[PDB]
Amino acid sequence: RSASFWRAIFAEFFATLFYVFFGLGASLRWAPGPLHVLQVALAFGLALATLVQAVGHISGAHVNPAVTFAFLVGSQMSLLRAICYVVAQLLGAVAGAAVLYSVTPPAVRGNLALNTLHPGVSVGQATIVEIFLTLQFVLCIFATYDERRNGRLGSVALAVGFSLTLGHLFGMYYTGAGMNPARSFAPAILTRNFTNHWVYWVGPVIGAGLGSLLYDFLLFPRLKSVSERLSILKG
Amino acid sequence: RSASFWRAIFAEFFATLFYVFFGLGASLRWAPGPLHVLQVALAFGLALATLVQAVGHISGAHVNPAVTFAFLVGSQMSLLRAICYVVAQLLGAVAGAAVLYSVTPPAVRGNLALNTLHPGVSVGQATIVEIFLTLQFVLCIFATYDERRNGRLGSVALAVGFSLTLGHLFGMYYTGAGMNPARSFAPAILTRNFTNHWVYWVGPVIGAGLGSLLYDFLLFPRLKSVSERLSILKG
Amino acid sequence: RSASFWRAIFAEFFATLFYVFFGLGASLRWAPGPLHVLQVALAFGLALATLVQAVGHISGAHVNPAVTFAFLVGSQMSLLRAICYVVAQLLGAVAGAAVLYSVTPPAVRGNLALNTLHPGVSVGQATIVEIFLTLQFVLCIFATYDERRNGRLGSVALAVGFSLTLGHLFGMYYTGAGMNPARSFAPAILTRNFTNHWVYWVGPVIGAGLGSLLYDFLLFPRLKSVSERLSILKG
Amino acid sequence: RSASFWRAIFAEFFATLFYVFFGLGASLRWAPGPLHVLQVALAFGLALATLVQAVGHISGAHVNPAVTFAFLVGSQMSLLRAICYVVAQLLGAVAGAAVLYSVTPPAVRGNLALNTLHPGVSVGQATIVEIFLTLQFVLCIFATYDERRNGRLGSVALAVGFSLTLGHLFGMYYTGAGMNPARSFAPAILTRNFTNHWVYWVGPVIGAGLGSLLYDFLLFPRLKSVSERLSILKG
Amino acid sequence: RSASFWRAIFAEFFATLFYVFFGLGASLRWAPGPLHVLQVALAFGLALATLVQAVGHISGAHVNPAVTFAFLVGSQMSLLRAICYVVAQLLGAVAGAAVLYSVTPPAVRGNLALNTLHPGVSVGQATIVEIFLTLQFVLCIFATYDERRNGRLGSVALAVGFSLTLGHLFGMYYTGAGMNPARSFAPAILTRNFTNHWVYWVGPVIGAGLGSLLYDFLLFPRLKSVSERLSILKG
Amino acid sequence: RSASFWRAIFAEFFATLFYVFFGLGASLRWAPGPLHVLQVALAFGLALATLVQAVGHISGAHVNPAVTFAFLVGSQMSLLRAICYVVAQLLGAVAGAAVLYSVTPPAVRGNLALNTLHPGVSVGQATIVEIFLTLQFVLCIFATYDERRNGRLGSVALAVGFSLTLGHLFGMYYTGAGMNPARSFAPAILTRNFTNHWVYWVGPVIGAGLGSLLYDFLLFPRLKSVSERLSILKG
Amino acid sequence: RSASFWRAIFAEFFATLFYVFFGLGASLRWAPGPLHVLQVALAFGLALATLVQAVGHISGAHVNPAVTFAFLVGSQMSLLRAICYVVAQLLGAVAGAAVLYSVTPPAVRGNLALNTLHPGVSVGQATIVEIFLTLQFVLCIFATYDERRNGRLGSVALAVGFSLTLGHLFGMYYTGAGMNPARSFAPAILTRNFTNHWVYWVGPVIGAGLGSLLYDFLLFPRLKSVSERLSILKG
Amino acid sequence: RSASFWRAIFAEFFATLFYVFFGLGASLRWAPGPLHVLQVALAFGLALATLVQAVGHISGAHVNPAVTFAFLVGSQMSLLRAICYVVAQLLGAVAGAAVLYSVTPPAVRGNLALNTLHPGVSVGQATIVEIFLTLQFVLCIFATYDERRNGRLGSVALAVGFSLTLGHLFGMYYTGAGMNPARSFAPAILTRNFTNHWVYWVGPVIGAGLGSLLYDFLLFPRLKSVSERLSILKG
Repeated sequence: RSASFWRAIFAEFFATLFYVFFGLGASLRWAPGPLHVLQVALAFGLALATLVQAVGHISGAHVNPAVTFAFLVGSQMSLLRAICYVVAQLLGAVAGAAVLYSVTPPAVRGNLALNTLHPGVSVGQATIVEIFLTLQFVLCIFATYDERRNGRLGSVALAVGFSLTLGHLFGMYYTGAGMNPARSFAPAILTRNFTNHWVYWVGPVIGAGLGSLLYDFLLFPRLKSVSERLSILKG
Repeated sequence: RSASFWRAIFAEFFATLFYVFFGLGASLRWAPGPLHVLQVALAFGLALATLVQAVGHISGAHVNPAVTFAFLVGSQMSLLRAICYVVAQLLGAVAGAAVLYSVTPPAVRGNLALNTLHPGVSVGQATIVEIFLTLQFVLCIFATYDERRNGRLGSVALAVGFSLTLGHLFGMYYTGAGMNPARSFAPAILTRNFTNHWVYWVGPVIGAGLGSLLYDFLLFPRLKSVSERLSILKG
Repeated sequence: RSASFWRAIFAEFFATLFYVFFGLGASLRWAPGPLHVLQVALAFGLALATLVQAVGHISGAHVNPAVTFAFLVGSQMSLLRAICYVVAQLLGAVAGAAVLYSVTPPAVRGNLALNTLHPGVSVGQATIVEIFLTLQFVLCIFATYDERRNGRLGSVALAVGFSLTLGHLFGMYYTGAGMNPARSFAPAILTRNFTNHWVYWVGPVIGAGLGSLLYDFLLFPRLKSVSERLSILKG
Repeated sequence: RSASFWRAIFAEFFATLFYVFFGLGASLRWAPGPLHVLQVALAFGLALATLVQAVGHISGAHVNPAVTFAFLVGSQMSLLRAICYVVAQLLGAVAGAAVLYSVTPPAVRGNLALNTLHPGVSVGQATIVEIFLTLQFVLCIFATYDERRNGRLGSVALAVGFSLTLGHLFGMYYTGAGMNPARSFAPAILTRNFTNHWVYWVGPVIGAGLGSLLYDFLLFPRLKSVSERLSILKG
Repeated sequence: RSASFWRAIFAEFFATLFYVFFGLGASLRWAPGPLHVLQVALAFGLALATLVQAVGHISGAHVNPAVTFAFLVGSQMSLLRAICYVVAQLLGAVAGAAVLYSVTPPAVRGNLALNTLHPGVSVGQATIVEIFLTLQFVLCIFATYDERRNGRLGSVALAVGFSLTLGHLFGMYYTGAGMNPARSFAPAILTRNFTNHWVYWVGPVIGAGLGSLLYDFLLFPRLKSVSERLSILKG
Repeated sequence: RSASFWRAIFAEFFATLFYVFFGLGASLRWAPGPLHVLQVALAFGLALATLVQAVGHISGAHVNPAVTFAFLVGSQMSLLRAICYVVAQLLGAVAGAAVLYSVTPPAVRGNLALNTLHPGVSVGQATIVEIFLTLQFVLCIFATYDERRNGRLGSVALAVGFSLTLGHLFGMYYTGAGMNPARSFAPAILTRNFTNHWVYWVGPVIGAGLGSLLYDFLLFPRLKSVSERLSILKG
Repeated sequence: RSASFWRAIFAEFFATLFYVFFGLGASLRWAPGPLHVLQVALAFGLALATLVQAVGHISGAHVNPAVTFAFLVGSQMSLLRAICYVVAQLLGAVAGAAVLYSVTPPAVRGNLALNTLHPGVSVGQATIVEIFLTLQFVLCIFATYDERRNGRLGSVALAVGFSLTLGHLFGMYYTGAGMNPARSFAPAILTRNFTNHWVYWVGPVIGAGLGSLLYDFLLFPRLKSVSERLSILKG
Repeated sequence: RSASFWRAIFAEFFATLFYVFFGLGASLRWAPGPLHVLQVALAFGLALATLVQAVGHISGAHVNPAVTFAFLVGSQMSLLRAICYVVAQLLGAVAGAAVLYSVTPPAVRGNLALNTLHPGVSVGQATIVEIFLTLQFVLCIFATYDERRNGRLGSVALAVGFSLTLGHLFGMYYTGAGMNPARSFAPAILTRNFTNHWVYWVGPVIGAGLGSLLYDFLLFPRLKSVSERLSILKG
């Protein structure tokens, strides 16, 4: 029972590793002509849509650092397990960024698709955008998993896939698509470049927390015990 | 039981707010090259597809003003509850349009994607187009929710997502994509500009009403009591 | 019971009318720049994907003339009911083509997206292409509806949507996308132009028949009575 | 019972034949302008998504040679049945490549979309890319079919469709999209051209095997008997 | 002295032959993506700019049938010599169209760039456009050659090159670029297709005549003898 | 001698009429894909380059209202003759705009290419841009005509053509290309729309005057009599 | 006097070296989106236009191997001097191709823009195209230099620039632009690849010879002594 | 005579100011779609082509810092006059960069078109490219002005215009177009950013010096006195 908890860490490590490799790989600058924004955005989404199928089955499939905290603040996971996914995700993000670098040609690779802030957009406007991107994403994942609802949501994994597709397509223009610290983290480190890299952690975390609370405190509450459930933290 | 009815108003307010923010945000003029019509259209659809998952679960997820009336004329909702969603939607539409404005750069924003009538297209042709766009959309949402059918419709929420994708892609060319008063409403007000803005209310409302009746009076009727069901209006 | 059979004819009439209006409308020549082939193809698919949800529930949702015959040759429908859908579809196709014409500007409309044979492609090569396009489409729809399989096919209606997306995207290049007589029929008549218009009827019909037999005589047979089932023709 | 096993070989032959015809047909060089990478990639995916619906129902629907071995190494199939699918797939791949050739015009066809290695990319980098492309694809198909999980995966067939869409979109740039020996095989033979054609067999096979083991030995094991199950090989 | 007159006929035959081969060759349908209108237009211009250098030196370099008449009505050439250039030009146009056909692939060639009238544009609007296109072209060539002006016009041959570039770029949209009967003539005959082909002869001839008179009767007259000069017709 | 002065007015009327017809005609909205800015810009230039050849020979060839004043302030023309060209130009501009309207289809024509101010650009920034555009244009035309310099300027008319090409290409982005009141004037009147239309008169006039003085008072002065030359105003 | 002849060899060596470096450098594969054919074609032309100014002044400026022979067959140069330019050109072509290789990134460079024969085009059709491309080019250069004509040809060097622009733009599609053995030679050798490389030598040489004779034996002969002039060969 | 020397400094100041304003202004990031490389490159060329007409007449028109030194090393100018142009050019470059900044919107402006080194290209490869770009440019300007040659070079100013067009088009890809310190200087200072900014000074200066010597010591020497001419330095 103890070791089984560890496999989930692998699912999260491999899932994120693949997530960063395919999507960040999709960004690679070789589009000067068509607006690859349709492509890159579409790539992150299909990457996430599929990972959810292989990974989520085993355990979670969060992949996104900001999204994991959403579940923790969501009150339904151990504080340690939360920390386990974040480190598995960051390392997973870099493991992927590391390989993508080795495989793509010099002229092809630039900063490995480093989240570049849009000329006109200011730092404050960039944060709010990140706030809303994750809020919708988290709100989508939260409902999708919500057992309470049997209904006919259909491909719950595919549902999440498109939800992310929306965030990136839009996010791509304002803040070079973010809504995920892992995504922003790998390019900066694997290419010694840290600038506004914090707005990316700040918006998604606030967004995730905000988006998480919105589903609970309001939208679709847990008709049981709020104070009692918060015991998961103690194990 | 009384207050619970109010949360649904929030679901509709937040859903529409997000709906207008992401899709209208997608339109922003920065495509002069590729035909963003594929993008913008695709954006409104994924935005709607996802909102249906988070919002619909709690209550409705109509988002579209013309679509809400379809349900009311559809005979299965209180007249007051209908009015509650429309105001929640319009305000939600503006709340989103308001934020999108603050975040996008000056050169980027124009009229915040104001539904501009296509050069050649006349006002009459623009209305019929709006009539058909909503009719198909309403007809799709109506069937999707129709409990009667168990079958294997699959991701009912995703189904609605693509249905709207079709309306906008086509709508984008003739009347700068409409089929939703809320979508048309936010840009006009948040950018003091009212022109043909009525064709947008006129076509979608007629379309919604027409599309709603088509599913009932004909297609797939309610094998119970038509006169008896109309009692929901009285509560 | 007698009149109820007639409503199905309406579902097929409205479904096709909408099918031709949205997809053929999507083709309209105003893309000289991006390769609208991605768009037009994508449009026919979403149009079909959605119609299946509203229409199929009530009855069939074939929409495609060649596809209806597939079911008839498929041995599971009355010969008269088959004829009823074809005429409902052709008229539905024209009803849509008629309205699309009235609404689109002169410069916009050309031949209303008349299936133009590709310069190099010969008449024989154009037929085989049509043969394969419908075969896959019919084979997809046949399995989708096959009750025998409970499984987890998921959104059966959405499944059909993409299947058609494939046919049109490919079909668009060789024979200006066909695989549907109704689609080919409306532009030719609503714009007095008949040329190779037969290859379109010939390939899809052969394809549909061929594709239909493949699923039965081989692939997934009906483990019951082949000779007995053929009694549906007599009613 | 003996002959029934043979029909599965047909499902695999027809499925692959169609798979190569539609996707490879989509690649045909006539895009010099838009970045058909979005198209071609999208085509292979919808082609696979749909085949899974018609073919998988009858038996398997692997289509991909490297993917079939994944199931064999996956320990749950007869060694002979595995060999039966590979030959049915290769022949099916060529049967399709053969027809595509006859139908497309001379100027249109080049090498029938022969997997051309990207200028800068070296042979070693091309292999690793192929390794990761198939690993994710196999891992996706493996989970999708995994009975153990009832859940709400939704359209299991559509899920696989997008998963492949990701591999090709990315694969298209580095190694002209591979992740499938059959896809790489048809163009080389139907156009006497063999170069680096081995990297394609090498990466997908390693990837498939690697991806297969990852799901078992780790991720989601078979809580029964590993040594006992390996008896399927003996029949 | 008699035979020398004949060489001029060759200069005109070869000049036009090359003119139609390069420009019409430039039109060939293989641009679906970028707007080759910039290309095709640019091609006709450089083709004309250069021919003027090799051909004009020997004799004339009119190339354009409508332009030759401009000089004849311009009062400064024998009526027979005028007829000699027209037949040399038409044959030259076809000689070029004939070879272009033999060399370009089947899929490439369509109607050999047959002047296709623009969907919306009516026959009357198409004529006026042709009227203005040639008027400016003729007016440009007339001044360029006008000995009277020594000045510093510079590359008189290059001047004419761009003047034509303007006509075609604009002409390309309304009437698939015309302003030259020879250009319109070759595709129609070398591809049995005659439709509105007369508007092309009608507009350029009227335009040429009109443009010719404008330079004389008004703009820059011949300060000598108008009635006396008209004796060139008699030899 | 008196009537001869009048022909110059015709040269200016026809020149401008053609100038507005070809260039404004080039702008017509049908580019959504490629960046017609290269085209439209290129069109105005070739249009001007050629007019200079036919028109300038007879008299002036200013075409641009702001440019005519440059010559008047340039001290070398009668005040009345200056007024004669401006009215001939404005009427000429409209005469052209009038015909362009009648010939282009409804869907094609919008505002007849009305100088639309760029979203972000403010009114003040739009004026300075106009100031610099005309200054360079005037400075170029001034030198070109400057008899004093024999040298080898080459095609003086072609030189002016490209100079204008630069102004429009750049001008097109900030203020929808202006640098010419006539160009800005025709669309506004022929399509009842006056907005910021003054910035266009203000910048080019200031620019022209400023650019004119720069060549005289500084750059290349008139080594004769400044006070004496100013007598041309008195005739 | 003896050594001075040698400097001309340098002018030809440097001219060609630069010619191949800039134009072939322009081809480099990084355009997948816009149709760089406009670019690449335009590049070879400006490269040639300018070289003619620096190089031609000193001696010749042929640059093109096939073009040099045109002058030799043109009867006006020593047989040895002809051989001197060809070797200076080939070496110059490689010297340039060598440096371009060292400077461009791996992923960027492919075959260094190796003249790739167009899919559909056959070897015979590829030769005729090359025949006509050089004929017009040679005919243009021949007239340009022809002292006999004083006239107002204008920028003789610029005239040649555009003439070549035409050949390459057209040539680019059929035979990946050739009309110059040097251009075809450098990529093949600097990238061990020889295929159809002969059609390139065959067409341009035939074309050059043919084009050369056309200007003499016919067009604009040398009204002096044909047999006497052929003495230049003897010195 | 003393003050007259100063006006030349103004011609150089205004010329460069305009040069940087128009060309750098052309670069502004708003092309993501078409390959503005054709545009930006074309802009710098027309900007230079025209300035040469207004400025060169008065004095020089060098505009390019590296080009001025070419003339100084070219032995035909005072050492002080050389220094006067460089400072007039740098200040002129900034004066232009300063205004361009104030006028373009925030979102539009980025780094004001700061010469960004191409991902793959290394610092050494970037220098050689700069070396060759200026060498050809200087060699072109040198010949153009060379009095010795009367001939028919034509529009000497236009000749220089295209020569630069070539350098920038090519230069744009490798080192974001340089070949001019002034061009590279303005963006770095007006946007506190200095990186590899030296390679730009290093390559153009070496190139200019090298290109200058090539025309003298070899190509077309000065058949007079080399040691005597070097006296200009002393005045």
